[PDB]
Amino acid sequence: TFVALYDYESRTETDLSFKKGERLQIVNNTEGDWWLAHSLSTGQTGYIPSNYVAPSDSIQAEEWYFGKITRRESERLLLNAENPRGTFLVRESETTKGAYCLSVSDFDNAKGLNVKHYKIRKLDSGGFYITSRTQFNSLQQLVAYYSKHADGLCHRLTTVCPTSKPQTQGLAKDAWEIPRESLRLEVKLGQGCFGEVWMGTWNGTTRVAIKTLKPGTMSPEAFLQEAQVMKKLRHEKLVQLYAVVSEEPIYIVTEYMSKGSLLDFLKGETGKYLRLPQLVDMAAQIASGMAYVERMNYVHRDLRAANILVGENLVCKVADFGLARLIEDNEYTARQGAKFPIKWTAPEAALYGRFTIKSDVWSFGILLTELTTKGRVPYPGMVNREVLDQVERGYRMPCPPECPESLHDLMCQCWRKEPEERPTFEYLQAFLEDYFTSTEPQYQP
Ligand SMILES: CN1CCN(CCOc2cc(OC3CCOCC3)c3c(Nc4c(Cl)ccc5c4OCO5)ncnc3c2)CC1
Repeated sequence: TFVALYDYESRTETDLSFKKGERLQIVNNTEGDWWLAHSLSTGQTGYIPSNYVAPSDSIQAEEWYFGKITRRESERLLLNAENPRGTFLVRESETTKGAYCLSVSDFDNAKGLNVKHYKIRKLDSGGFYITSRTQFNSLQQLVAYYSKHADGLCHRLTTVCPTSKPQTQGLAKDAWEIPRESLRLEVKLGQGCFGEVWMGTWNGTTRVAIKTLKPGTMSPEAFLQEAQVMKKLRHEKLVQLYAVVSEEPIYIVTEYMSKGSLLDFLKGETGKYLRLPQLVDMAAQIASGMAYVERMNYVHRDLRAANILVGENLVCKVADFGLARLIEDNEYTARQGAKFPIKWTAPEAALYGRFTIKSDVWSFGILLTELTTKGRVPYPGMVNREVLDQVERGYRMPCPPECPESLHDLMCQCWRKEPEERPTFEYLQAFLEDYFTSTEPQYQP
């Protein structure tokens, strides 16, 4: 049997609903993303997302086993407001292959909410331990023991760390080019010069975001070819493309992001108590999504805070990738006109049409100024039509008010004249993740 790691609500007539813990037989796995299953509980059958289950009695079956997750992402989850002391998970060690880590929430009246991390090593004779004093035959035995007594841990293990349900791969088995009629538009989220964004529902059952493009914006044929590329991009910090309607008017169907654009989140009451550590953390997430783009040898072309979306736990994801290259508007193609974001655009890209990952790095630097200013527009003195002239003769925005110079200096590296001397997104992600350096020990005794 397999076991469900999460609840799943049926979206179609041929999928299978199930609850966390339900025992499922996989009865056809000659596939990848959607498997045919059989509830051993209800006797109903139907397709399921394979990432929602694990082999019974596998380590992946344990709800506290988070597998391959970075300590930073495990910290984001554990530091959640609603987590008791001793909320925990087990993950793989990043510094020692073959080792694991118990990460545990704590509260200190000096330090507040914090996370402690204990390296679990295996004793070659094959036993698992955090201290040599106390050793176990399995990880599950270890968690059982420390669920009853703290011993040398900051706190007894009380509560399995909660997480959000994974993204399935697609809306449904073989759903990709979908019929227009499968979508209900409900709430208008936005309108730009090329189309609109709506919250809506797919197949009567599934919350999605839907972007429409005005007819004549781009060829459906070029759109469909690019969409195949967009479809291969899977990353925790990139908004997932679910499906497309590829005849005019085109629809782009994606993951719905509950808190909306970063740009609006930064403004007004939502942003009022946002402090530098949080703003830097959001920048590191964005940088991480773009490091994936970079690793994949791809290019965004329209990076800016309005194209970053915010979810639960202050998760930030890069949106809108793939489209800008397709826009057929003559002005936009020539990097001019009221539709084109000259203020985020590297000068070699505006002048020569050289869009690269280094021009995205330029845009990321501009995004940093939006983050450290509660979203004020870049180059406040200037109109679009003066910006390029000025930047070509070496103008750059000064240090924003209240922004520390060391972060301004990072922006300035992003705005180097020579595109190839600009930092990598790999570099930017590390710099930002480690920006606030603790002396403190990564692990413990
Ligand atoms: C006042 N509340 C209204 C609801 N909102 C909850 C979710 O808000 C969004 C907004 C989106 O787009 C906004 C981006 C900036 O301009 C206004 C609309 C979402 C979005 N956009 C999107 C983009 Cl940027 C690019 C391609 C797309 C998209 O949809 C699918 O195809 N995508 C997903 N979820 C969105 C949620 C909170 C505030």
